[PDB]
Amino acid sequence: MERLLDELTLEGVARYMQSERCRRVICLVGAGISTSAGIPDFRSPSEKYHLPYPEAIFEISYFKKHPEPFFALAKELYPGQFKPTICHYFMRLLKDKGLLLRCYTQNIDTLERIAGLEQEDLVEAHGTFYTSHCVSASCRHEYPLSWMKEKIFSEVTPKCEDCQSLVKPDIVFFGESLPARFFSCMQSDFLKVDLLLVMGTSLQVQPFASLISKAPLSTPRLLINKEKAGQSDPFLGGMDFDSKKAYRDVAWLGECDQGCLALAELLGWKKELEDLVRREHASIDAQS
Ligand SMILES: CC(=O)N[C@@H](CCCCNC(=O)C[C@@H](C)Sc1ccc(Cl)c(Cl)c1)C(=O)N[C@H](C(N)=O)[C@@H](C)O
Ligand SMILES: [Zn+2]
Repeated sequence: MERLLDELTLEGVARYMQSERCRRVICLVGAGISTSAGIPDFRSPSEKYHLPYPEAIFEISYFKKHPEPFFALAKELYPGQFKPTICHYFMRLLKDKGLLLRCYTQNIDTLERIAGLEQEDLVEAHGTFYTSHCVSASCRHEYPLSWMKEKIFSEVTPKCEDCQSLVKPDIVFFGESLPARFFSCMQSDFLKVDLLLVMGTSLQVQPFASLISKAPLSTPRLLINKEKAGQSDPFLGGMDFDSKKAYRDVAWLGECDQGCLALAELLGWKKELEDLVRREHASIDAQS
């Protein structure tokens, strides 16, 4: 066939990546790339906040009237350390190797930035804790994560120093639209992509999940995930890993860290990746 992968395996993807045909990689990532960092999947299975209903703690209208439950939940689930995973540093290596067009992330945990992806490299489709803003439209003072953490830990509701309005993390609450950046980057990036690397997402949250259908028909798509995902739903109506018509989609099933290690090893990057992770982890462990 005219297909770009010589075989539908991780080995086939690595050979394609190091061929002249593969210049621009888009990563699509979800909570599975951060579970080994101790960040919980807010959407996965596994009280004192006295909400009118459970979903209120993540809705924008409620947050603006009663922000204390959200910031109480924030301190409770606040991670004791922000250490990106092997997967995050694999994407930094892609950037270093000149291969990363964009990382679209479902995650709000900031680990992509800590691992060295820059604003231009990222589409934080669901927002982020990395910056926060005064909610007053005429003010919009920006506050960094260090300022917000101090307010959350001292259990003081964060208020703007300029105008005393509430300060909200730049997360997309329910009732808010996705950032315009998501749609503007999608319209351009998918004209240019040679490889989709889908890591740690089961492609269940829309419109993010629809990004896989924006790839050109020839673009190979590798899923690294604990479970197979992204296939067409036999009910509702996609990834085709297993039919006789399959030609470009590959599933590597396991922990995201181990899949990225396996791919890096095939690429000849295992020592580079180990050295990067050990150095960055050491630096984070040594923060004083
Ligand atoms: C306008 C629109 O499209 N919004 C989408 C959802 C977009 C944001 C989803 N953010 C996440 O996943 C991030 C996770 C960490 S959870 C989270 C959520 C809020 C907060 Cl505040 C916090 Cl801290 C954590 C939407 O509602 N999609 C629906 C769906 N079920 O796919 C349906 C309409 O298609
Ligand atoms: Zn303000």
